[PDB]
Amino acid sequence: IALDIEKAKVIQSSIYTTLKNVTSATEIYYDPDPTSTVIEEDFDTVEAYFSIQSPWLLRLELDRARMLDKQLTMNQVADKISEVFSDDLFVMWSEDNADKLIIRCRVIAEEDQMLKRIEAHMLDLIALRPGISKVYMVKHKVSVPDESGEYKNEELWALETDGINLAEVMAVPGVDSSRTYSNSFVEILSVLGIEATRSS
Amino acid sequence: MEDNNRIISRLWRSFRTVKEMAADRGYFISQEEMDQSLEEFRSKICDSMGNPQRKLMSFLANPTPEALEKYSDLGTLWVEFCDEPSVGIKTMRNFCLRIQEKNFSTGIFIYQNNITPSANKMIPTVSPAIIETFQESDLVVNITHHELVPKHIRLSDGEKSQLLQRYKLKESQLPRIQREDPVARYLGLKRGQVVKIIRRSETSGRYASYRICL
Amino acid sequence: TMKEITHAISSAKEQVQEIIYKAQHNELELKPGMTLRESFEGEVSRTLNDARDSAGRSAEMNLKDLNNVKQMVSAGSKGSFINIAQMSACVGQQMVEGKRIAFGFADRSLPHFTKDDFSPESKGFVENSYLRLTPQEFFFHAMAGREGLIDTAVKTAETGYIQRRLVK
Amino acid sequence: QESAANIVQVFKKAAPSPISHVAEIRSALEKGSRLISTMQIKLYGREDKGRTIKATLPYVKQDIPIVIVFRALGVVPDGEILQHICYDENDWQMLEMLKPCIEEGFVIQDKEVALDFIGEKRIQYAKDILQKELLPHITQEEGFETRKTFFLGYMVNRLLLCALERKDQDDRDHFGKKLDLAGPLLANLFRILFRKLTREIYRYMQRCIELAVKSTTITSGLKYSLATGNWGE
Amino acid sequence: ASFRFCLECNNMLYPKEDKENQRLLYSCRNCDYTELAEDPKVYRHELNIGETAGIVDDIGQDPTLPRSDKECPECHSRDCVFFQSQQRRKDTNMTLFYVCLNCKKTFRDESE
Amino acid sequence: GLVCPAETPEGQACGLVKNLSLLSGISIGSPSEPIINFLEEWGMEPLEDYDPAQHTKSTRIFVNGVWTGIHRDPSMLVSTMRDLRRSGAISPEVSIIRDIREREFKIFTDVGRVYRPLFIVEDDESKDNELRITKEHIRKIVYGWSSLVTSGVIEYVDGEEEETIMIAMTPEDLDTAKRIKPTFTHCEIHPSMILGVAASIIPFPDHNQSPRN
Ligand SMILES: [Zn+2]
Ligand SMILES: [Zn+2]
Repeated sequence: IALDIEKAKVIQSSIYTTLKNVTSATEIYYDPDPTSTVIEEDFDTVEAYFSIQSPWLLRLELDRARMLDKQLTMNQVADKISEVFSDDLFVMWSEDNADKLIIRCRVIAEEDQMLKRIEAHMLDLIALRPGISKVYMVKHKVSVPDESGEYKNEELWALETDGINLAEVMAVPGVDSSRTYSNSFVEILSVLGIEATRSS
Repeated sequence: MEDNNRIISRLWRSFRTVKEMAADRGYFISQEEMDQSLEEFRSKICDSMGNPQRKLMSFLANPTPEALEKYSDLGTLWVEFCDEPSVGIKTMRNFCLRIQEKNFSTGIFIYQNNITPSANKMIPTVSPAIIETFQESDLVVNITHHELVPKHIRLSDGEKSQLLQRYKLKESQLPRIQREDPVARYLGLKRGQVVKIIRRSETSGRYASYRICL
Repeated sequence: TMKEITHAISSAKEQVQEIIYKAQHNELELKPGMTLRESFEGEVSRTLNDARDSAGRSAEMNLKDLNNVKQMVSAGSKGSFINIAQMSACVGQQMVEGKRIAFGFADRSLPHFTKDDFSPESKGFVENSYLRLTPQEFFFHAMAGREGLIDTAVKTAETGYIQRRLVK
Repeated sequence: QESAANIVQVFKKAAPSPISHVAEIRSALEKGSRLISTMQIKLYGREDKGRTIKATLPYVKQDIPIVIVFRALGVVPDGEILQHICYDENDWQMLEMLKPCIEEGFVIQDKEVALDFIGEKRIQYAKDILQKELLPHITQEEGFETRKTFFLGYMVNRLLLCALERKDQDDRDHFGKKLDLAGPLLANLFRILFRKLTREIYRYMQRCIELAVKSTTITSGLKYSLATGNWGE
Repeated sequence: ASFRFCLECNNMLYPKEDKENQRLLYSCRNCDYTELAEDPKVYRHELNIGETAGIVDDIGQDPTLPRSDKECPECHSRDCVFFQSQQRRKDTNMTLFYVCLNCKKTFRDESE
Repeated sequence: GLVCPAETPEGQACGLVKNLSLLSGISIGSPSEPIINFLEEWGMEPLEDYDPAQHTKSTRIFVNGVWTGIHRDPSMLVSTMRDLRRSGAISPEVSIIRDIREREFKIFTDVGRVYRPLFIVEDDESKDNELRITKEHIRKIVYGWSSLVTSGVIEYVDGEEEETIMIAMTPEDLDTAKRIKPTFTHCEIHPSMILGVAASIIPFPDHNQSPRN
């Protein structure tokens, strides 16, 4: 896979998007009835989630245009959230069709203090899709051996990062751990042996 | 398929790597024994559903017909894996002992996530023999394979005691290489051993450098 | 030719007024990795630059095989295209820290300007040629050169240190 | 000789720092001694962690959480404190910010304790650093506590006005906010002199168990400076 | 949000739960005062308010502002002044907000 | 306007040494009270007794960096002080800045504020749309610069006050040869005044590479 446009992306998104970057706002309402809300634009979202806790609520209003950029899914988003905390935090969510994306949830001695520390732990210690932010794609000039002998123009996509971790972004299915390269020579030496280090 | 389908694909590449290192170290191994496709691998070290059982992967290997020619006493090696994603000081004695008796000289445990501080504090406790520790997630890709990584090579205390006479060197005057160096480990060096590096050069074609291991 | 150029700046001016209208309407998408604002600049810059680039090129081919300045450039004994350009056509865009003349005055270049003027005549684009600058152009230009003089008076001895080290 | 004084400035402080933003104001009596002690109205808690507001006072070892600075001033109830900082009950954001802060000082409920936590012997000193050190311009008189309070309020305001992206970080090089010409120089210089003459004339008066003024310290002193280029004595 | 204080000793209001009856209360920890919940909303974070930044009628006397000859969506005049959001965010957008010398409206140029 | 853009030493200290334009001058140091008073008696309800909610959008006023109370409708407080300076009853050296966009009033007496002079525009033409100064004042030049100021025809604008004014370049205006040229409160005495002693002797400094000048 060299000039595989979509193959490029397929790796990009496999190498940093956080809940914090898709959330337009978050509020914590008082809803003591785990079978209906004190909120209108939420009703449906309850009933349609009982077929195929604490009275304290926490709602998140994610961005639409922001879910198309870094590309995301309520199913995923939450899926992640849920498995982050697990069996001590029941969470729900609407479906990509709606005109307002939302995520409700509750815990499981002073709860207004806890359900607020879990406010952050949600916006800054939870990833969706480390040290590797922005990741652009590029079409480079790579001279190469035509079968017929002569060298010829065979550009191939490449992913450039905006951060540096190697030991890890190396063993990823779809890369060539024989050509990867960070300008951080410090690293290269630590991973590939002083020699390769020198080379850098 | 879930996300466990990949925790296999890796344990496999990590495997082949081990092999390569073992043959490069100076042992027997067929190119095939390295080229065991992912397919014909699954059904060989798996149980029921589709999980791999490592306790059955570990193996031995020995000094090639050749290796005995430059290096006489180079003993036999033993590579081991473990299903305990946190192996400790107890499941240790099983390794520390298994060789101190069989009498090999080269131990190679492949800890998945990490060994206990109580554990490994029992390595240099069985000389002459020596033992090494390699993290899993660090052998997924053979590092030697890299573009920038030039070919290294060991040197009999003969080929060494030669370089020194041939260049009039006082050992210290020779470019060094770290004991905890990625490549140094890969070929399993020791404090006092030399290594000839041979890489491509846009000036002569090939240059021949040497690094002693401090 | 001095005319053919003028209108290569006018048209270039509108290809800016145009993308400014189309920005003051949110009618443009964010090129992945860049801010909606940043991406606005990225074009204005690439617009004025390409404008300026041919502005000069019109004169370059307009100077016969007798033009002395040309001669002193072909011989390779002094100056280049750029030079002719800034002297017979358009001086260019001024700049500091990489971005066209800032807003030192809340939302404006000089007090002689209307707030929020993101145009080129405000951000430091000297449309004039040395042969012909307007105060604004003349100023920005200075702020631009000023950055230049700066490092020629800084990189001068820090470069010498880095040198010294390599030696010792 | 070219940063002007008695003015409010707000600076953002780098990602690596326990402080988010901070506002300062360099103060000095335009005429009379002229102290060079500045006010720091910090804002801990980076743009994330679960965000207090503390300020620095002259001679105080550590820093104090704004609430106390108010009660210690003459404002003891909440909301009467938010009274000074925020000027629009319908600006929940800002107010929100303040919330966590109020909790900080919730433990000190009056002017007694207020001036205390600042360490009978200790309480008295507390006052001092407020009538002669705290935002010393405005006036160091006495019955104006109120005024300084509205400032420290206008300040804590300016802080937030930025930490909420409504006002940029203060332009450090906006020439308008920066020149001590000749005339002024002689001033700060003369004082340094006449003052040594002042306490000189104090010694002749402290020996007479019953003329003296060496008018050479103001003549020769002046010359030295002006001659070389070394102001200070 | 628009939270509340309390009569008696003008202070901050902390919330507590009406266990046995299931409903929200607000209170004080200086005295005893206690009032029911005004709204089920308690806290908001919001990761678009402040773009209209203080626009006193006198905003037609700040000469340093630009002049556009459009016509508000109501009074149909032709003397408007404008700018961009005052939200100093490197990621903001560039839409124009207009004020009219004949009303004090807030019409934009936006179209999405 | 205040400092010359070109004249400044190369290498070493460069930009740490500035020279004044021709028109620039420095403030000297006026008195505050004759203006503190002049205020709390023209709409300035003292800070001492303030109420944030009864007085919402209360434009707060500062004096030399001190907060001397707010004021209700200021639009006038403003165009009164400004009329006071132009007759010459509050030193032409003082600075007054109104920042509507924030609701505040800046008062500066300070000593060390660089300021330049400008023509006043004021749409004061019940005969059109104009510089208070006319060709009758000119040819009239017992008529010093002290009178050009005692008649509100020119103002001393420090850098701060500058922020809230709109300056017109060429008084007049505001051929295939000349350089292409692209609310006003003041006009520029002359652009060639932004230069200081040094450049003033340089011919056509507007035709050379700035770093050379
Ligand atoms: Zn109460
Ligand atoms: Zn209208």
